[PDB]
Amino acid sequence: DLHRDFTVASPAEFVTRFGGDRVIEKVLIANNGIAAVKCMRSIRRWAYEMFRNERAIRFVVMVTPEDLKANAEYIKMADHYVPVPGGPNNNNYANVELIVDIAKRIPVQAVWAGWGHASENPKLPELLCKNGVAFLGPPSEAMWALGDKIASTVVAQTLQVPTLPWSGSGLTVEWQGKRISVPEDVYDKGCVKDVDEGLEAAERIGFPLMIKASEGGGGKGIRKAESAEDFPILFRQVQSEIPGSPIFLMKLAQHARHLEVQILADQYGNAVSLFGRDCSIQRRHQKIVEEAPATIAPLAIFEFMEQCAIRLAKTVGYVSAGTVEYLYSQDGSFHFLELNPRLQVEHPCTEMIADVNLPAAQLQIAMGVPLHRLKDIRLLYGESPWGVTPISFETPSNPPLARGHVIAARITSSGTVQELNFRSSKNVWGYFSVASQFGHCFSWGENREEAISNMVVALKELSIRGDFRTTVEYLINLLETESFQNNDIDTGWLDY
Ligand SMILES: CO[C@H]1CCCC[C@@H](c2ccccc2)OC(=O)[C@@H](C)[C@@]2(O)O[C@H]([C@@H](C)[C@H](O)[C@H]2OC)[C@@H](C)/C=C/[C@H]1OC
Repeated sequence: DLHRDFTVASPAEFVTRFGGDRVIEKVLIANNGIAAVKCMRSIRRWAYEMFRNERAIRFVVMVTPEDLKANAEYIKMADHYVPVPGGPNNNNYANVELIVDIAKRIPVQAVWAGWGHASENPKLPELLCKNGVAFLGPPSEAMWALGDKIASTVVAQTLQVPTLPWSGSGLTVEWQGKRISVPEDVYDKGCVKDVDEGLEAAERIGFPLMIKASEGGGGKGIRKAESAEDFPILFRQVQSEIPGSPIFLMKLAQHARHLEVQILADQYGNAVSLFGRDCSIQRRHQKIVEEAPATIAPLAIFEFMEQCAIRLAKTVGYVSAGTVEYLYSQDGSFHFLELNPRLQVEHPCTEMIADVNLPAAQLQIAMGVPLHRLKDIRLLYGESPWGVTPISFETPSNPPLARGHVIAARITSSGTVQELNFRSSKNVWGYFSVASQFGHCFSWGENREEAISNMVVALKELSIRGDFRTTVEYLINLLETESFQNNDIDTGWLDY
């Protein structure tokens, strides 16, 4: 029944009839592949629901010579495209100044970067803002305040959120508005400038521990120390790899689970949690199997993790979608790990159990629309689809519940994407991107067992094909293990 569907004539009427302040009808996508297809597809569906016009919000995509040559699907999907230099991403998708120049010349009113590339570079929203261009993500001020790993951990401690023992343990900031910030003098105290103090901090932290360079990433500038004897060599190896960068130390995550809490915030300080996900099964800094919601931790503890994630977001003035990752231990304790100031490729797991269109939520949020005025958010909280009545996310009268269970798996064998459909289960969707390479499969079920079963069946179907006639066999064995099937806490060995 569609009789109660409310629609407007255009983006302008939507913004005015929904308490927004900025009209966005043209968006520049600084990304390709599945990210670009996903972004356009999600928002277009929303445009159909709100304007009965799938193309009400036009899209412009950045295209490299390579992508255009392989006639990537995302290109044809866009209303317009702008050819850009090829080569590494620093010459295109991750080039902050290039993205901005394009956004202004078209011009568009907003930019979406997705994940990867420049999506976590605070200078992007910073430069966009200075040019009157909205960003479908957190503001630079929100990333400057949350800062890196050092800053955010310090911030977490200030809000009294448990953290792992590190060279910054105990540091806190002094804490109406005005987001929290970390003084440079406080920050430096969390870094180690030399082997000598590095050895003193490592003694109290205890081994094994990680020596990390904040400016480092993607397996770069990281090193694991097992003893005070190897510390010096390792510490200096990090200096050599990423010279001139601040360095901190952190206790190594023993046998813990990794839980993430999905966050969504508006431009008025409101924020809500969209349950969370479990990404414990990893293979050397790589999410292999993910579940939603998370169920390994008791609901009351997990709700506490949600409360901490929201306080952390509000205090720094976060805006848009984001993820707070926690470490859950065998006992029952948890510690803040980090906060991903952007959407991740696995956000659909959350979209499915919360029936929330994340990309469309991002777009409306950047238009100035308050959380309580988002249809999906109102329904999640059991309110009227089009009501204007504010919602108490703290103590709601209609406890929001997650619908079903989701299992996502990374599969392995540019901008070209291949949609995978299975004759087995109509409740599974997938894709993969040729260089071949990787992709992801997503499975839904009324409960965890049916979600796992649907996944196993679709994966068995993939094995039949040539490309994945072996590489997906380890996932099927993993998914059908007793320990996984029984949803046990001790499954760190599934990593092998
Ligand atoms: C690249 O586009 C793919 C992406 C599929 C992603 C996985 C899939 C899924 C999740 C879990 C298990 C199985 C399948 O998620 C979904 O279908 C749901 C959650 C969702 O993403 O659908 C999209 C939006 C309405 C919205 O963003 C969200 O709805 C709330 C629509 C536009 C479908 C897009 C697809 O196009 C065919």
